Amino acid sequence: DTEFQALVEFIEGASYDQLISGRRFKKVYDVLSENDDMFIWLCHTAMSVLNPGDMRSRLIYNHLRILAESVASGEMTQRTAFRFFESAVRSPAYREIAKRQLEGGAATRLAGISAAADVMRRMGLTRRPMSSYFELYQRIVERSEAMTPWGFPPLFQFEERLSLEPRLKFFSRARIFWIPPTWNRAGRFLGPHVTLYPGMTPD
Amino acid sequence: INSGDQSPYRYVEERLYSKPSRLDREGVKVNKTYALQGLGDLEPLRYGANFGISEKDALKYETVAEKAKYMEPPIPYSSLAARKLAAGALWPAAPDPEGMISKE
Amino acid sequence: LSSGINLGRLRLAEQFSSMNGWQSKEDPAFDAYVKERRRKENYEAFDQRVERGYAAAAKLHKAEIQNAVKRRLKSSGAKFTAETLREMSSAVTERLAWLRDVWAQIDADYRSGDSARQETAAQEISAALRGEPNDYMRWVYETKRELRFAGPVGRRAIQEELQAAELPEVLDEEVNRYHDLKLNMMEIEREVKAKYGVAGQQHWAELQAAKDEEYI
Amino acid sequence: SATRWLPFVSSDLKDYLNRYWAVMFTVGARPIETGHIRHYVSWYCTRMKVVLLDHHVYVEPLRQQLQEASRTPELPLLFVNKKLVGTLRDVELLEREKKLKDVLHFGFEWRVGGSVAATNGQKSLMGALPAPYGDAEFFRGRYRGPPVARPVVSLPTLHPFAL
Amino acid sequence: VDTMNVLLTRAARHEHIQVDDVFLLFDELVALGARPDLAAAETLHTVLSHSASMPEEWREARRLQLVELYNNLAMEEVERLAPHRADRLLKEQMKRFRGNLQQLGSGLRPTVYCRYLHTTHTAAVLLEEVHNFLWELVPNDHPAM
Amino acid sequence: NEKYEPWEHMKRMGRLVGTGFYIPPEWYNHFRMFPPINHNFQTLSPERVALRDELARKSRLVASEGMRYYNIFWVRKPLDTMEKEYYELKRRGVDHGEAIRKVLQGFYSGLAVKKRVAAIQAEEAKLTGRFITMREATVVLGVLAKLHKEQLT
Amino acid sequence: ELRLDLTAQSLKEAWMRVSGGVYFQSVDEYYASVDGLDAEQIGEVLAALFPELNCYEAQALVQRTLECISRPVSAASRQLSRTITAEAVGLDNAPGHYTNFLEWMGRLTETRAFKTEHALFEFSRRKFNRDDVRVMFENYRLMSKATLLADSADSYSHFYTVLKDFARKVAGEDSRHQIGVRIDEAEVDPETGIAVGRGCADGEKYHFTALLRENRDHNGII
Repeated sequence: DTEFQALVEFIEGASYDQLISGRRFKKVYDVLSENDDMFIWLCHTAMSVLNPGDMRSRLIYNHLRILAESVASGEMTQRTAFRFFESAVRSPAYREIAKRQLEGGAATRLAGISAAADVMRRMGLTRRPMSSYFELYQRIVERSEAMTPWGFPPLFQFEERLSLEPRLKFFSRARIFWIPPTWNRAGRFLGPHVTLYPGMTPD
Repeated sequence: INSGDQSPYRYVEERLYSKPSRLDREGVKVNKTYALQGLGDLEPLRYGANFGISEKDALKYETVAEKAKYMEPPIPYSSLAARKLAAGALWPAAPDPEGMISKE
Repeated sequence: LSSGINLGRLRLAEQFSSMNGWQSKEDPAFDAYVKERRRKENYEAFDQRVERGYAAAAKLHKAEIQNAVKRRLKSSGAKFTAETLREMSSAVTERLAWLRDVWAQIDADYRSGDSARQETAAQEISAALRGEPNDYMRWVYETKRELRFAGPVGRRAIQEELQAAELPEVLDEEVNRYHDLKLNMMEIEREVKAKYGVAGQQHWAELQAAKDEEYI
Repeated sequence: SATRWLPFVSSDLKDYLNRYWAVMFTVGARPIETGHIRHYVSWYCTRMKVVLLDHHVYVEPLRQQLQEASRTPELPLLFVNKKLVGTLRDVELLEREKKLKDVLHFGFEWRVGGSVAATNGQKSLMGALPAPYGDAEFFRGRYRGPPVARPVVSLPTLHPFAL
Repeated sequence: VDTMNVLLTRAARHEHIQVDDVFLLFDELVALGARPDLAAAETLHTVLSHSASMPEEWREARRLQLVELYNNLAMEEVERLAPHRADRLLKEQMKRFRGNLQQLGSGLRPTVYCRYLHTTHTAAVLLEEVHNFLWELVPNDHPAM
Repeated sequence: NEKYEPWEHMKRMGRLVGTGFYIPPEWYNHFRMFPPINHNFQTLSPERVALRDELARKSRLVASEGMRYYNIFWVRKPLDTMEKEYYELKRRGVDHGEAIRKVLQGFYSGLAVKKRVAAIQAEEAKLTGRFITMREATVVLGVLAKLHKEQLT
Repeated sequence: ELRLDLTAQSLKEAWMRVSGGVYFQSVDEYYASVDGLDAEQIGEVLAALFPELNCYEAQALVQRTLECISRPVSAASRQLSRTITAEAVGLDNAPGHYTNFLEWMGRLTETRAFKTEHALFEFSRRKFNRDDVRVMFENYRLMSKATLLADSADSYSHFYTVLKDFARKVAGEDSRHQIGVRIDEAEVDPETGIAVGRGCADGEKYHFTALLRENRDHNGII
């Protein structure tokens, strides 16, 4: 019960100081967000759009299930797991299966994410035993990976480069992206050490 | 936010987006608390904890080419990225179109 | 290739494609499969808190067996081959089977209906969830070391007393890992100040006096 | 490079949709409504093909086919990912509902219920859970929110196309 | 009134309660200083119509109380919507009070009608309410001119 | 970058475990049995169309510029009979242009006969004064309506 | 809604009088979701007992009788249909699987753990003032260490006791109250009917005391 300990030390510190400080709230924002349920929900939302009768979908399903169990066990770090996930997502077979599920009409991704929440409850992939159903409700009623048509969060890192080229207008046409140092006046604190990203402004 | 003989816009800009602020976020022991401590979903996604850019790993490289060569690719998705996706804050809203009205 | 296996895979793929073709009372073979799976699930399932306690205890036992294999390979200096991995996986699976057979009793006592059985089962579940190790494992390690260091009369007596008691197959490295751990000083101090009173405090004061004399 | 440069032209609407990501069919007599869609699409850094229907060789084939995809005879029309976005009343709605980013970049619209335009600070649920037995109006002492201010008279707008 | 509205609703949906204790709770809250509104009156009218295990003198006692309650509620909203010139809004309120009492086997009192007619502002609603008054005493299968 | 790849990471983990002094995690053996997914190693008949084009282009000049007949009724039966007359002439296989000349002469005869039949019926409808067509009826009920709108003014 | 819930509750205990005591539901009949009464049996009752009952009201009644026998009736799938549409999840031609999910998610919302996880979510989204933290301090100090261990045996009982007032606030306009201005008692002289009010300006220069009485002859003057 480390999150309850962080909650009660926040409560005692904010009642001792008679104000809501930034250090105490930063501490409890870091304790309440150290869980790896985000990547497990990414893998399970990618597993939900698959087909239980197809053998290629069985291979992708077992691969992403093993990946989620490896992240939940702590034996694999986050960045290599994101490399495995973006390699499994960018495949043409997975996009073909997602397109077939979209063109079906009575899609089985809702039962997929429901069984995913049940599996995350049973296998102990969460911090609390009934948090997976509230996270399922959060994935459904908000803009997330569950409401995307393909089953991954809509960032350009999870989409192919051949689809990234004709839509977006990036630096030059016909990895890590940086501002070249010929721009001496780009912004107030913008410089060559400030990275840029294709489909989002993280600032 | 307490200004301290400065404009508050430029003071919050210096406390958010300057180099000692993000290095204090990574942990350097700078002079006195250049970054904002307690921010929830209002924290910029560049300086999140689960993000893939850390300036402490980037201080050992003397060139931007070495940073482009040796550094790992950044982590695409995080919890703060999920909250900004649910809020629609991945891209700023389009302002009023200044292309054809005037320059008053 | 329009063969039997390929056409079977094709009709399986188009069956589970939408939501319609695989529901209840629609396909009899899938209904028989889910009936047999739910029939086995009706017998080999536990209560949910029993399953959480079993998951924690199974994680601890798997970690302890892996630590035993690490200690054996660290002391012997040998390499980790596929045969050691096969041995470790076999020992882990038989320990998980033994833990299932143990926690079946705790699930039966938690679902018995008596007050004392349910309270002892809740005590076992709360001890497993907090990470507290079992005293049965301590007794098993101690009686394995005493079986190792006894003579043949005592060895035959222990082997004849415990032949019918279903004991887990414990390696020597687990007993050596339990034995070679240093004892906690503050727990011994708390036990000697709870079991004995001011005499225990004077004994601990003269013990700290001997410690500071050996420091000199 | 390997072939000489040629301007693309076709008498079919779907040949434009299968070629470009974002196509817009404007007229020269409507310069304001095409300029707002130029501002919105270039804000999200999206490559766009603008087709001025004035002085075109296939006007009557294209004016008929734009009447079938969009039931309104309104120009300009935005077409992203072989779908119909619509005129300015549809583009400004997706910008107001914060849906124009994922429409232009990834070719889909969010079907999530609820609006993200009316937010206070960060976005959370804050009462999106279903209430037992309803009765959201029969609590008369319920929390109504912060006091909202409204203008007495409408200020003079700077331009008729300022928006 | 929000105390009485949530107590009369969520006790009627309770399983082990008896229907007299719902009306015993309503008599306590109106003695403690809670004004009855249209929302709490319709919940008592529904729990009266879904109560037949009680004796018929108990059902007629609560029917006369609900007739008095709907007549006092109709008179109170007539005096409240009079100076706002809300005769179109007051028309839909009196139509709801006519519908609640016709299901109860009664009608609105003519003292409420004499007050309602003297505060009318349009001649069309004046002639329409005596048209509703003459049709409330007779059933709907009655001959007419 | 290709130096961070799941196949490269699996090869690195495999040659790390193959020393014998590193212990494999469960995902290594579980990815040997389930490898990562790779992106590599993956109307009308036209002769009838031309026939109907030629016959329509040649009949448009006969009906509009030739006959000056714009209120023609039920044109599909003359067009289908000249089509089937062309097929009857193509059974015996006489020619191509001469068959079109003969079916155009038959089409001209049929259009002239239909014109004379309509003229005879219109003449007998105007001589007796007892019958009136529907177009005259709606034009009468329109002009009397407009005369009543003049009476409204 | 109160008509249909009271009608469905009337048929439930009338079925319990005629059945005679216990009614046990096994695993397989739970999966088929068949209770003791069929929809043919309940629809026969509503046609026989209630003469004046139309078609769409009768099938609405058999929907509530099936769900009131199993569990207490929860009005949560009607609200979930408004915030979650059918085409967002991908179930357009499956209305039966859509409504089976909406009551599955709706009954999952009404639990103690779901209200606890929503309160811990909104605590992380910074939706509390200093007033919420101070009452959470009183809720934590009232729990002793013996009471905390009984609540920490469950995964949510120790969290919910601190966040009980906060879960009421974040639930929206259903349970969060307005503060409102003060409404005191009237302080009027019972003999003369005179109420006394004070007013001040410039600190010490302007001090005024007003005595207010009700004029019944409408000749009021100041």
